[PDB]
Amino acid sequence: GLVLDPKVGFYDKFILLLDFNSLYPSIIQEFNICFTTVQRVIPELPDPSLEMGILPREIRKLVERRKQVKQLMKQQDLNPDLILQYDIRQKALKLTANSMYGC
Amino acid sequence: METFDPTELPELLKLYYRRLFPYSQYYRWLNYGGVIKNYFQHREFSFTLKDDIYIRYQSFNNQSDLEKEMQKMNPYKIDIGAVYSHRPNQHNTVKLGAFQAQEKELVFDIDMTDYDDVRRCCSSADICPKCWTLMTMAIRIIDRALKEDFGFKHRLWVYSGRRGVHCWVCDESVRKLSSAVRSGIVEYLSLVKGGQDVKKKVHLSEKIHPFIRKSINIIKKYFEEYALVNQDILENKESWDKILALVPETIHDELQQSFQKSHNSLQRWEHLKKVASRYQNNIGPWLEWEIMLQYCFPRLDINVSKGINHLLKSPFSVHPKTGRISVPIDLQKVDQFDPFTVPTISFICRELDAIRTRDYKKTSLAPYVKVFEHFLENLDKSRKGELLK
Amino acid sequence: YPHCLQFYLQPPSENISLIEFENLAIDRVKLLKSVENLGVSYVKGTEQYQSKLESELRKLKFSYRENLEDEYEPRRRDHISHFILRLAYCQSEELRRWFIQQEMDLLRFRFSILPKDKIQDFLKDSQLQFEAISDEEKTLREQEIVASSPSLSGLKLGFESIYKIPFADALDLFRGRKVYLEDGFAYVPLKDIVAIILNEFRAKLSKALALTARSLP
Amino acid sequence: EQVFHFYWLDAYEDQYNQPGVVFLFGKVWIESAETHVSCCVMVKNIERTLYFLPREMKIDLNTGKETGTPISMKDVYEEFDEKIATKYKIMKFKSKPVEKNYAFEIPDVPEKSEYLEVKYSAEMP
Ligand SMILES: [Zn+2]
Repeated sequence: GLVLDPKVGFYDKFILLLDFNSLYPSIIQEFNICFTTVQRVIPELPDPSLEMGILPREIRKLVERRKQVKQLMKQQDLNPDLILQYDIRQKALKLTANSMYGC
Repeated sequence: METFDPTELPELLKLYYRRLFPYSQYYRWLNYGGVIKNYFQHREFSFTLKDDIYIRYQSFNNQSDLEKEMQKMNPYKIDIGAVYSHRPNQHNTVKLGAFQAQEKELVFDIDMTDYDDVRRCCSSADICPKCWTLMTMAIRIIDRALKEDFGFKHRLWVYSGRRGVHCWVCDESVRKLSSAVRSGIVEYLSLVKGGQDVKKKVHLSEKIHPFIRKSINIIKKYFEEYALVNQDILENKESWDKILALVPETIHDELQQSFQKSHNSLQRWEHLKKVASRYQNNIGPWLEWEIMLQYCFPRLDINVSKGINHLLKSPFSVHPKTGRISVPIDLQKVDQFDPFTVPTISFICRELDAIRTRDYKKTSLAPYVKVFEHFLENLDKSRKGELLK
Repeated sequence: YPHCLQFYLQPPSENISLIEFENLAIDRVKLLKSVENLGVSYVKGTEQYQSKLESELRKLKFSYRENLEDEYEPRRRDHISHFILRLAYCQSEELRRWFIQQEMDLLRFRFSILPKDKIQDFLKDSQLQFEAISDEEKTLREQEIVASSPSLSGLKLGFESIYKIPFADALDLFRGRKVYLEDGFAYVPLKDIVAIILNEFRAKLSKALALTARSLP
Repeated sequence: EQVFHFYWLDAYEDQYNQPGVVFLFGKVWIESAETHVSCCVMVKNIERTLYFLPREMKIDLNTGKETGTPISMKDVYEEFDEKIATKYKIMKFKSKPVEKNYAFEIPDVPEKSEYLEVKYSAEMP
């Protein structure tokens, strides 16, 4: 957990605020961190030649489901209540992906 | 000889590995006296079976395990791999990433398939006595260098069977050599920079490395026998256009006029030497040695030697197409090696059917088994000298 | 200028005061910044470069008088300051590259100062085992050495020392056919020798910084 | 024979009182009342399933050294049947061989091994 020293003071111009989209799940997906790949007994990350583990595959499927929902959300002439269900499904996938690291 | 029948392989194979394969010497060589813990239990063998099914990760506890596993099965092809941290037969037991290769003999595989643009007597899939001298071209070029420039003491030359030979370097400091050093070694020993079908593949500067000079001197000794008399690379216009393509264009007319009036390759070669010497004196590029280097120097494969875990043909194996045995070559008598003399598996099995297990002596395999035994005795002497002293 | 040419391993176990700690850190930072400034404004082969670098070394008390074996003051200064700044510059990758680049320039300058006599002793004593060849063997294989050598002009195999090394350690040279090999030994002059030393120093320093970055929290 | 549908929402189990039982609470569409009504379904015979990991070679637990006899699955079966089942008062079970993976934080476990799967009723200790 790295915290950058905040610049205390008052700012006159605009302040643009940017946030990471699921930093830890993206790290897990990128570097293939899993139970079946990391050699443990700070462990060294696996080489890129290895395949996807169970946990990265689960996160990939979680984002695939979000892709499916988002594409189905873009569909026109849909039931007005089904847009709400698509929104709730998107949110649920968001929190599931974000909390994947918490385990 | 007698024509080898591929359909008879399943029957004769079992007899060959049952009563003729030198199991004792094989186990001795691959165990190295058991100085280290599991140099044989961790060693990987690969077997090509019937139906072309490929099994890669095999391992045996001892010689009896090897005999039992490799006699009830009779593999069609045998290959030797590297030595891993964990037993190859239990590679899925460990975590994914802890199964890696560390030690393997240095393998120099040289083949006639790389002589497509030079050889003019056979096809890319055939050999003859008039071209097998090319193989000897490498034998005194590579084996010398490894012995002289690098100091590799224990080197075994093995007849692959069809279109080339292999070299096993089994020194203790060589087996634990990294892949980058292997790539550097093969790059240093390789001179013909074969590009995308480029006419010029060799280039020499004013300074000639002593390795190049000594290789040229060795090539010079056998150049007249093979590449100038037996091969006749300078006998026709279609033969000599490839030759002059390496020469600069300003000498093409003079060379073609000199070759026009001649009747044999000897005088053509000698006045080509004179003209190239005159051109060098006036201008060097070492034109006379460049054609030697392109036409006789062996071409090595970087991938096979660089790979610390590559699988290469085992000695004393059998070629499915022709049935020749992967016999060791006698380094003392290099130019007297005869591919047509090497016995066939059908031939050796036929002798056995016409007859403490020492049946290999009664067959023609003994002259090569004794060379293998000499190899292992040299290994034992080296181990004793390094350890007990 | 003294035997301060050292590969920076074996971190010190001494204890010191706070003031000495901060003065050493500041002095080493100033020296490294001066090295960068000299390298940018000048080149690595002029008398001005060497003169200014050695003036900076003398002013910051990094090469001076001797004492009783243990407490050689400039040696202690250099060792402790280097291992202090490893912590400061191990954090970020850009800082790591800066620290590695500046630390090798100092090593190159120190190696250039030494005469052709002490470098042999330094090489022999440095890691575990290094050796050279005598005049008889140097003259016996002179022609082969000059023929195998790079585009270095002439046949003048001068008084510069020639060192025999295992061929593997000279990989970056023998893969391109630029050295002479005999029984697995490569004969190499001073230039390629110092190139090899710089390469090994870079590798070890990068590995040490990467390891240190883990135990920073 | 007979089958009906129900939309389960909650579940409950009582190991201390009624081991090997589960109660699924949900809603069933009944035609008589023209609406979904509450319902519960009990499922019994939840068989405890255990996986025994065979050793590479038989050892003497009193001393802690190898005995020279490689361990097969039959040895594990006999050990469980004679020395383990009787000690812990188990009367009936089912035993099979199953290949299983394991990539977790228990030291000295292969990542793929032939375990012995034994299933016995929940009432037993
Ligand atoms: Zn031929």
